[PDB]
Amino acid sequence: LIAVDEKLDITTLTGVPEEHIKTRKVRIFVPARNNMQSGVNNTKKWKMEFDTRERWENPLMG
Amino acid sequence: TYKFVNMREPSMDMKSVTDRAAQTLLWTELVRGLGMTLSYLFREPATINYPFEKGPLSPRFRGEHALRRYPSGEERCIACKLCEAVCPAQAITIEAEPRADGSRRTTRYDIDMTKCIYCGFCQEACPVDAIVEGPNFEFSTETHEELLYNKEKLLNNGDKWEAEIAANIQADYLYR
Amino acid sequence: LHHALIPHGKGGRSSVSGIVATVFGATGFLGRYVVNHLGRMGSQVIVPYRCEPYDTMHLRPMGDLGQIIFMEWNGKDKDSIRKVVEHSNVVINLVGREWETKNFDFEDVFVKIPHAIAQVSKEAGVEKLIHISHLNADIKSPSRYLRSKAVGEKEVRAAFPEATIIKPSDIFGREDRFLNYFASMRWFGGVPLISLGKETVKQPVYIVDVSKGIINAIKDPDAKGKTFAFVGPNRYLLFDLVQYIFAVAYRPFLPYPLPHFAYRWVGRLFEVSPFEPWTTRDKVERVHMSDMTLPHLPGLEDLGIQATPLELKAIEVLRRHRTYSEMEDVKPAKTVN
Amino acid sequence: TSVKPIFSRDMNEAKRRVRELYRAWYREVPNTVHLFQLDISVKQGRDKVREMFMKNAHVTDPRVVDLLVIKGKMELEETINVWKQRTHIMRFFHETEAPRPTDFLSKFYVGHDP
Amino acid sequence: SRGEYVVAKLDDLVNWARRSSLWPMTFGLACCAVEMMHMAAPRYDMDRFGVVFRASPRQSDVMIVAGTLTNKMAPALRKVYDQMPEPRYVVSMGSCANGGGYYHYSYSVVRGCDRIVPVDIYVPGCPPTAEALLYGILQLQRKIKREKRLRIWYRR
Amino acid sequence: TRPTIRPRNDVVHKQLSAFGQYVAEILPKYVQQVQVSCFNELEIFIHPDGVIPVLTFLRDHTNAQFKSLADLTAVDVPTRQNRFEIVYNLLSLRFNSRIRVKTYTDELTPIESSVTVYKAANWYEREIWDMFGVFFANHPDLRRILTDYGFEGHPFRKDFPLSGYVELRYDDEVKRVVAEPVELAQEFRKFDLNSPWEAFPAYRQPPE
Amino acid sequence: ELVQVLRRGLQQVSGHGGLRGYLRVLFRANDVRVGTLVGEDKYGNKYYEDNKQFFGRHRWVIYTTEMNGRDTFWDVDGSMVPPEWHRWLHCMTDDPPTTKPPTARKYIWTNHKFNVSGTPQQYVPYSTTRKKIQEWVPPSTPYK
Amino acid sequence: GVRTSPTGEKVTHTGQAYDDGDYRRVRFSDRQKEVNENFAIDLIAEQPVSEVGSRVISCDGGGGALGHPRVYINLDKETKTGTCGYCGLQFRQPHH
Ligand SMILES: CCCCCCCCCCCCCCCCCC(=O)OC[C@H](COP(=O)([O-])OCC[N+](C)(C)C)OC(=O)CCCCCCCCCCCCCCCCC
Ligand SMILES: CCCCCCCCCCCCCCCCC[C@@H](O)O[C@H](CO[C@H](O)CCCCCCCCCCCCCCC)COP(=O)(O)OCC[N+](C)(C)C
Ligand SMILES: CCCCCCCC/C=C/CCCCCCCC(=O)OC[C@H](COP(=O)(O)OCCN)OC(=O)CCCCCCC/C=C/CCCCCCCC
Ligand SMILES: NC(=O)C1=CN([C@@H]2O[C@H](COP(=O)(O)OP(=O)(O)OC[C@H]3O[C@@H](n4cnc5c(N)ncnc54)[C@H](OP(=O)(O)O)[C@@H]3O)[C@@H](O)[C@H]2O)C=CC1
Ligand SMILES: *P(=O)(O)OCC(C)(C)[C@H](O)C(=O)NCCC(=O)NCCSC(=O)CCCCCCCCCCCCC
Ligand code: SF4
Ligand code: SF4
Ligand code: SF4
Ligand SMILES: [Zn+2]
Repeated sequence: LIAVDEKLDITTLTGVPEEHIKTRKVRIFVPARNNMQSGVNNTKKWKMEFDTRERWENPLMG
Repeated sequence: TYKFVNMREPSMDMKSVTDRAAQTLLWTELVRGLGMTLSYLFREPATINYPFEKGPLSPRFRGEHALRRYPSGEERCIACKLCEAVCPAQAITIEAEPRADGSRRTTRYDIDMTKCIYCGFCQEACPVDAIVEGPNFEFSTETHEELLYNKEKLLNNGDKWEAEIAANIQADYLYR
Repeated sequence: LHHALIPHGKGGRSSVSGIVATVFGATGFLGRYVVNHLGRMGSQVIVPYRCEPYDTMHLRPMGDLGQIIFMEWNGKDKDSIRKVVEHSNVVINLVGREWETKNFDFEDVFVKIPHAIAQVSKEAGVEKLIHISHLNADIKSPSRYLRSKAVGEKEVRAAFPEATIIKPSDIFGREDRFLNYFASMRWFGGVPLISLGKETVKQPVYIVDVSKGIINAIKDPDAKGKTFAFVGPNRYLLFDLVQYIFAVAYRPFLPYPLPHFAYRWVGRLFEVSPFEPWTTRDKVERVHMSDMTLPHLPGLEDLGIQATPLELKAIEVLRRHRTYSEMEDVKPAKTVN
Repeated sequence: TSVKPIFSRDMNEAKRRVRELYRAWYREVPNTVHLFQLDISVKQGRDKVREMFMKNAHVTDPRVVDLLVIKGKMELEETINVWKQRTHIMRFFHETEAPRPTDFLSKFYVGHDP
Repeated sequence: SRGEYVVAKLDDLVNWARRSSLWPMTFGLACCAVEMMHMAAPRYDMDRFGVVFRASPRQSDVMIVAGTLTNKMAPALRKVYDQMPEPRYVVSMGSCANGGGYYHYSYSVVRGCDRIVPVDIYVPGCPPTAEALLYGILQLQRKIKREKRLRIWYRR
Repeated sequence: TRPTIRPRNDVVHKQLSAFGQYVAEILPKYVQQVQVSCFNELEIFIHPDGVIPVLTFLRDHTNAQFKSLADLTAVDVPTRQNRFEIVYNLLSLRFNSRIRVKTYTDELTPIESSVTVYKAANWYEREIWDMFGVFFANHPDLRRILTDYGFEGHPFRKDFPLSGYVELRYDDEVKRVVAEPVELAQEFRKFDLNSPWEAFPAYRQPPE
Repeated sequence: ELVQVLRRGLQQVSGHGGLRGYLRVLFRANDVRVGTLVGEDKYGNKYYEDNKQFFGRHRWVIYTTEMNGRDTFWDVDGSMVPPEWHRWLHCMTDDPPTTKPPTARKYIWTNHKFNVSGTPQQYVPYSTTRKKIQEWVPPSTPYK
Repeated sequence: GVRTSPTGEKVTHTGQAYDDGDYRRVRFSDRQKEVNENFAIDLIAEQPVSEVGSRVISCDGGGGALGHPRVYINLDKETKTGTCGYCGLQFRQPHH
């Protein structure tokens, strides 16, 4: 049982590219209740999602 | 219950020993195999003369996709996107807007036939029986692009195969 | 720019580069590499072809779905030329031939066809025209090949003022006829050289470097109507270059001097082949002709491309010709530079 | 605070294992070049091994170092036994990827990516 | 022209042999390979068309990519395609070979064997019927019938 | 009778509960929890360091002859501190029964390999390592089994993208297959399908 | 007996209309069996039935020598049949189109088309939706 | 109602036609553009208007289970005709 005070960094082990590791801002939020419905069962767990990037149109089939 | 398949000790009497020795020296089982193969040679082959003869099919067969119309000529699809919701492979792309007369009709309806798995879920989920799997199965193409059907291609397929598709649906609509 | 010509994506296979390029003579060495680079960057490539469609199969994986379009064209048909350049904002001309056939000559393939392509492109609203020429292009050159290339360069410049004339010296690569031609002369006994090749200096350039320069010329706005000269970083004597080629190929190297008239007669002998000839008189003249030095014209360093020395990329081409692969070190050839 | 070790009780053993792995990789580069008929030189392979070792130089947790050296030993085992092809060895060398600029002006010109 | 007539007749003769005699190398990777066995079964009998049941890569002229092509498998497919001697044709059978099929968005699947090898014929289905594959083979045969190698060469 | 509702086997439920109490009493040092689901499945939650003793007991005990290792897998739950959940499914032919053993483990914590107890554990643990990153201490040969050679990342983790990071294609310039960053012609369409109304009141959690 | 088989072969020779017809059906269809004619479509295909054969060979089609604008004397496809005869030939029903005509619609194709891949009539995909965002057109009048 | 665009290209029923400066028209060179000649809107306009003597009328598209879900249309507002929106069929109550 060794002792260490590190901050549990698994960046080098996840395998994600450094670009997507260092240039990504995620949003930790509880999703808002959909106003079209009165149910509140989708607003109970926290969600982590990444920032939106570019989305263009395919030259073929659009 | 159970049974044994290879637990049977052969008899060691002189008659059986001589029979087994004759089987070893005189290739009895090999001659038997030759006789069976000769019988199969003299039997009639089971080959059909394609393409002049076609293998049997069923009204439930799933092949090339098609979009149908009403007897009045109006297309059956109402742009409900249950296609896109239920498609396992996400091979259907639908975009809709109100028509000039105010109808709820599609403006884009694309099926990627190279992504579709021909599972038949789209025609089960249609509330109006618009999208169907036609009986055609000989629509091979020489390029990848030609398998990216759009609304015009699907409507042309429906118009082309409407008679056979209607007959199949009439024959097999009571089981659904 | 058109709304559909605005670049998008991260410059990958599925992205839009905004470049619609009609590439003439794409079923060749440099055309193949250029089409590959355009497909990598995500452009819309139009490939006019005259040969069998089976010979265009290798160009299909280079582009995404619908990016590569194959259209049948005729060299002596301005109607087909217009049909294939009608919707492109870039036109690349790489049509060429080391020899002459019974229907096409050097003038036909280097003066007539390029002039028609340039003329139709100007009338079709094509924004950019890249035309490939030769570094040793001179009106009074000994070879009809270079004479016709110079005449065609002048005619194309006259027809399309805003043109980019690219003049590679001599391109070496996997499918080249420079290193493959030099390494395959072992069949004719010893290797024949004019004056043993000690008076000819060559500066070869990499196929990848040439293709990258062509791609950069399209994107760079300062090369609208210019003339470039793509040359390698080092200049080698012909004898030393052939010796290095044979050392890398691990083949027995025995050079012998051959008189100029005898070598021309030998080249004439090979021209009688109805198929592709091993060598021609014009090819012998070009091989034994020196490489012109044009410091005035800009080059790969001006376009942002660092030329690759022949020592690094020689092993790729010549590994095929090894017979035993032979896993022995080869000393670099000394350069005149 | 207190966790069980994997292979190294402290950083010294992890550094020793890193040095052993570096020696093993260094002694295998010419053999890898010869077997796979790579067009690169031995110096390029040594430099690439050095670069791969130097991109994890900021790791300070011994367990992460142990996992990294385990993965490196696995990759060396795949290379020695010629389980991989020339394809993967050249995949280590990003060769067909266009050089992405790292300056603000060029990033602004090309697109919306940060 | 007599030369034009002779080259046309020789092209017809050469294309007839290649069309009639096909020796395909079956790259059976997944469930699409079973339908190839059923095409070789007595009912359809691919042999009667001059299409041999199986052949080695050296003696093969057609490669039938039938199955899901993965990242761990693509180099082997490219290697065997390179080892095949020209003229060579490719028939991509099934959704997995054509595009991605059910596994289009997977991390370990090549989205179409056309990203690796030039495909001549695409056969749609999951799995394509044995009749569908036979129709694709006959379409490839009729495509070979339209080759004009000697006509192109004579007009060079 | 109720045709549309699955029958229940109280006898088997009681037998499984009794055996769970039995094993919990026998092994108090490692067994943390015992559960019996309503479809008659026994689950034993144990400490990660008691894997070898618990499996050896459940393999060699006279009343617990679970000679067959049915399956071995892991479940990734990011919200937990110990995200990885190693599950062992054991089959007893002598008593015609099945048992399930559960263990928790994070990224950096090794587990003792069960190749000594069960031989299928070799390939099962190789697959678990390849797909999640969980390390097994005493494995005869631990390496990637399913993923491509040189593959970076563990696909089955919940934080790994579905389409991955790289894709393969043939590049004519280098005359070989190359790996390039992934770029989809059509993006995968994420569908929000969860209804905003609670469906099962029996599983309702405290409001916190 | 062998004599009976030889007589049946000679009858098959005579059943196709002499020697030229027998050779034509032998070389362009690879089968010389004779069966009762069921009907003919508008393109020239002739559909025959012979229930004495085993299942899968009891119905067949002899294709026309010319369909649409393509010479199909040798190059015959399985997609050259109209949909109703296609259903009958593939045995999804026991009723020929002559006995059970398909329902007539004003939108159903009157002329059938085979697979047009590799031909100028091949299908080419395109986007069927309009442009999403309209750009701002600058004024045509100079400000100064 | 197949109409030809200024560039000589047929316009589909969705109002689709590539512009003059659009490079994407090159894909139709030496080939053809797939357009369905029958327009459903034109056909349904050609269809007549059924008149029934009731305030509420039920439409299932014809054929029973082979049509669309049955809907009920209120024929009260005499300004317009009640349109079944699945099949786009017009029903009206007699006035004169
Ligand atoms: C017992 C017998 C044993 C031998 C049996 C086999 C021999 C008999 C049958 C041979 C048939 C011909 C086959 C040739 C090969 C064709 C396919 C081929 O390889 O194509 C590739 C090439 C195509 O040429 P290419 O140059 O276009 O190739 C495309 C480019 N690459 C190489 C990248 C693919 O074919 C040839 O080059 C063949 C040309 C020569 C053959 C003769 C053609 C002309 C014949 C008429 C001449 C004029 C007659 C009138 C005047 C007479 C005056 C005297
Ligand atoms: C050991 C080496 C052998 C050398 C042999 C040399 C001799 C030449 C070989 C001649 C073989 C016979 C000729 C080819 C037989 C053609 C058979 C004919 O039926 O094919 C037709 C094809 O005809 C084509 O138009 C090409 C005709 C074949 C080539 C004939 C060339 C002229 C004769 C040879 C001349 C050689 C050049 C002479 C120059 C002076 C139609 O068949 P097909 O295509 O399957 O479509 C039907 C498909 N079905 C069966 C399913 C219905
Ligand atoms: C030309 C006419 C064609 C008509 C026949 C149609 C074709 C029939 C061919 C079918 C054969 C199939 C291929 C056979 C390949 C394998 C053959 C084979 O296995 O034979 C081996 C066989 C047994 O081997 P194993 O059992 O595997 O060894 C274990 C020993 N305890 O050994 C043999 O040598 C076979 C015997 C051959 C010789 C037989 C001689 C019989 C004894 C002769 C007695 C007469 C002596 C003469 C003196 C007379 C004194 C008056
Ligand atoms: N390669 C070199 O060493 C160097 C080349 N250059 C120049 O670069 C250009 C490209 O050279 P490269 O690719 O190596 O040569 P290739 O001979 O390999 O390619 C020539 C291309 O032009 C086409 N072509 C030839 N003749 C005609 C014709 N009559 N009508 C239509 N198309 C025709 C060929 O197509 P098809 O398949 O139909 O024959 C082929 O695609 C040429 O202009 C050459 O002079 C300059 C310096 C060095
Ligand atoms: P001294 O101890 O100061 O040494 C300096 C360093 C910085 C290394 C220290 O040891 C140090 O403190 N390092 C930080 C912790 C550490 O040791 N990190 C290293 C991680 S091990 C590692 O990453 C090895 C895996 C790399 C495998 C490379 C694969 C080879 C690729 C070859 C491709 C082409 C070959 C033909
Ligand atoms: S058959 Fe299945 S996979 Fe194909 S489009 Fe329909 S729902 Fe999608
Ligand atoms: S399920 Fe039917 S109505 Fe709905 S989108 Fe599909 S074809 Fe149209
Ligand atoms: S296309 Fe369908 S049947 Fe063929 S390999 Fe893929 S999943 Fe299997
Ligand atoms: Zn209705």
